[PDB]
Amino acid sequence: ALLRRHNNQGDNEISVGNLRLNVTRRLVWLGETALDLTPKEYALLSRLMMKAGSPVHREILYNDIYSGDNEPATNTLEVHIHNLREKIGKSRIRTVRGFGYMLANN
DNA sequence: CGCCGCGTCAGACTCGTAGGATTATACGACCTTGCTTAGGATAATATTAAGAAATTAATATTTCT
Repeated sequence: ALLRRHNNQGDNEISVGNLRLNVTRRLVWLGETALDLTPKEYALLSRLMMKAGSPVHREILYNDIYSGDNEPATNTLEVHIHNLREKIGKSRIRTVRGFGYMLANN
């Protein structure tokens, strides 16, 4: 409840185009079908959709999926975004060099 | 021999300490210089595939216990 009221502005459903995300139920809906999303990809997608339209920093994402203790040594955020874009479509997740990524609303 | 009159130069020491020197001022015209636009060609350079394989972290047996 807390997380939802603060970040998702109180709403239980994020509606961006054909993407619909129930953050409380952990459910992602491409159009009307359901998607099998790994934990990490779910976290990334959650964050991008909550801050709809506005690019999120790379470091914000890196913290958001990676617990302080287990921090890897190589390219992971990029691969996770790649698979998120493969399961969702290259159009949704636009790349903003230097300052992370952005989910397009328009 | 015994002045004698010219410059001449540092004169003890610790604390803080405001205002300070006018006059009267030509136009072009090259020529150069010292800094700014600008316009693409590359060159880094940040990211994206990709896959593949390698753990590796979970899922689901099944065998003990």
